[PDB]
Amino acid sequence: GVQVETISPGDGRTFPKRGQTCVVHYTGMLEDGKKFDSSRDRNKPFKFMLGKQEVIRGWEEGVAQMSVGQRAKLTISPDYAYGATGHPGIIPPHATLVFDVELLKLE
Amino acid sequence: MTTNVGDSTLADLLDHGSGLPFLVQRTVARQITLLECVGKGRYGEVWRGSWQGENVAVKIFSSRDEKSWFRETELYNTVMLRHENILGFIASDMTSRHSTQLWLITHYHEMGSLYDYLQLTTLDTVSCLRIVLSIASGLAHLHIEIFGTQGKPAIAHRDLKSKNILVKKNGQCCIADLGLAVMHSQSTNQLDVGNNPRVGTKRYMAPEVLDETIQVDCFDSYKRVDIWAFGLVLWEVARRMVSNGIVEDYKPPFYDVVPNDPSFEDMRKVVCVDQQRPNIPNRWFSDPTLTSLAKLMKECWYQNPSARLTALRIKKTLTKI
Ligand SMILES: c1ccc2c(-c3coc4cc(-c5ccc(N6CCNCC6)cc5)cnc34)ccnc2c1
Ligand SMILES: [F-]
Repeated sequence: GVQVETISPGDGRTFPKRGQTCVVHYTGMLEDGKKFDSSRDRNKPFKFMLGKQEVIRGWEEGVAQMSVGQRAKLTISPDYAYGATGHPGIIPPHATLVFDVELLKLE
Repeated sequence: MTTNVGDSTLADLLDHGSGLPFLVQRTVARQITLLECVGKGRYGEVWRGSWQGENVAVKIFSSRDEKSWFRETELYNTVMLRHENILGFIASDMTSRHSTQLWLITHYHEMGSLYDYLQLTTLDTVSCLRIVLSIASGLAHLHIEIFGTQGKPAIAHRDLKSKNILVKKNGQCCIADLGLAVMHSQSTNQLDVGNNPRVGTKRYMAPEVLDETIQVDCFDSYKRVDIWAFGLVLWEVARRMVSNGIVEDYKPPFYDVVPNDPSFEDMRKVVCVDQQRPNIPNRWFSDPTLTSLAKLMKECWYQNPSARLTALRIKKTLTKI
């Protein structure tokens, strides 16, 4: 489903709950290494509310397992990501996704 | 107020593909509040929406028109298409609930389409030129190829019409609906036609389309179809410009010879067999603005496609008027 590979640890105590806004820095890459999106490149953190289905299923279940301050590697399967349709012009069909996500804070 | 520190407007999120960042597209899309339905047809629906109090346009495609949503989403996401006279793309999204729904989010233009605008309002020399020159500038921007990283290939609309042209608050127009668009790059001379069973609007079809003589493997042929349709749009706009206290009621092209929702044979008999063109009222030649427009229409309606003017040639003439 979604593989979470820890790069740098968080506080190990504060994990996102339903309704909280997750402030993250991310860099999206295809499984071939091609980068398609990065909040770091624009120096603008990305925010989304857990449980509102505002991001793909692999992002929700992956970020929910991280603690604040943790940097993790999220390998998302197509069925947890954009599936057979993908996103025209960015995500190919059945694309396995690799996300370098750092949970900055919760609001 | 409902404002908290860290709130961002749409203009702040768009500063960065033509629209929002990829992952931001999904978040903004599913935070939009639908307000009023402003369009409905075979393509689907168009809704006036709201994101954080900002008006947006939401086009919800029907299941039969999924290929148009694919082409417009792919085009906007792969080509930097930001221009005053091309509809501003914000985001594209798909949902698997409520079975599937395909969404296209663009700028909202409260004045509506040029089709609706011309039926309620009349024009003067300033407002007519602003409308007409803006359409030419947007069409010329689509047709011309720009090189570099922030560049774009040559694009043909293939369904240009007053209903696919929106009037903005400043009086200028912008071109919308790129679902039937084709692309071309001069470096490799490759033509990208796409995969779409959707057919163009029959009332605006060029003669070479109706008699099946159009060279489908030549990108210049698709640009000249736009010029033909553009000339008909010029005819719609110039009718609504007042000169000497006279103005024409709004009428679609060929209103007097074909019925509503015309067929292929209706157009083929009028455009190809009889070689008919929209009538130019004589009062237009008593006005220098409508004289220049009348000259431009006739130069968009040549039976020979190669004789028609280019979109760039039309803009230069309108700039001098
Ligand atoms: C082709 C054309 C427009 C669009 C749009 C679009 C963007 O902005 C829009 C605004 C309207 C609108 C029309 C009439 C009124 N009304 C009419 C009656 N009088 C009051 C105003 C209001 C809004 C429609 N579509 C769009 C979005 C996606 N694809 C398109 C493909
Ligand atoms: F129409």
